[PDB]
Amino acid sequence: PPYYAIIAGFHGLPQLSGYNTEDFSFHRFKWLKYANNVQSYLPPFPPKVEL
Amino acid sequence: MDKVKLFQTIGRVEYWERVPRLHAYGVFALPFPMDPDVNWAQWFTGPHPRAFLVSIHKYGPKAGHVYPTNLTDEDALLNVIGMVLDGHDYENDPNVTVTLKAAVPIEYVQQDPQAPALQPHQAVLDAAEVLKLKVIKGHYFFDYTR
Amino acid sequence: MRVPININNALARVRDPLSIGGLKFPTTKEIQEAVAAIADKFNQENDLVDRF
Amino acid sequence: TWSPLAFKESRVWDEKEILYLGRLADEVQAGVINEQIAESLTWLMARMRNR
Repeated sequence: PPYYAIIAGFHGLPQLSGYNTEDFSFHRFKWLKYANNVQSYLPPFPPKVEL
Repeated sequence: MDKVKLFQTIGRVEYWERVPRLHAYGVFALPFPMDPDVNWAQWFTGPHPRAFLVSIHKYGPKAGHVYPTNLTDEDALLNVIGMVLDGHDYENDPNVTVTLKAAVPIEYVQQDPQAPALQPHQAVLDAAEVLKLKVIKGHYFFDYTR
Repeated sequence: MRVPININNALARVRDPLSIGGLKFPTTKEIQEAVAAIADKFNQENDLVDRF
Repeated sequence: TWSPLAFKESRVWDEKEILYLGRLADEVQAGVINEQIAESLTWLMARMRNR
């Protein structure tokens, strides 16, 4: 019974480049919670078309 | 409301993919007569993809005719021979292509026609040893030839 | 994936040639038609995390 | 020490999907599965970019 197949993929992982050398900490990006409620300062969005 | 009627949905057609099997494991299929007593048009209703375990009559007047396996009768449980992956039209063919050795997910094995699709049927898992389906992952494994 | 229909024939084939029961005879009418496929542009991909 | 990962998935097209798959509102000879394989190929490429 004739069939047909396709396989696909890769190898990898994201590497952090910089590290501190005196202590071994990392500081390049950080997050923050600045606004408690700010959805009121935003226009509404149209809904999804479930056809 | 009276002289002008607005838009209104008439039709709705949805279309799915097929039931995926493993490439690495293999396929083996042998075509069988369909048992005319069971209502086959119920088993091929919905557009969702499914697959269902099939047991063969060992003997009797309909020896060779295959029917969907009932999970209540042990003489229908022991003689299971395979599972129809794709789907079929009994209004044009009494001879379905039963697959004997394949590897189908748990999501796409529905032994009842009114059981909800895309959801694992539980009575197949609670009869996994009698039906000789080994579960190792999501994907089932069965070789009824050996 | 798409539902593999032919676009310029589905609208021509949806209607029925029975069409008797309104006035008990076939009325006249004029029909124009249109097709527009829809998909939300708000499910955007992330274009920042490959600049990092 | 760093170490990468591995990623694969696959497709199968059966014999009665390849052999006959027609248009729904048209009657053409069976050659439609080529576009279906093209869409699944592009979808697996997008799936790797999603990872």
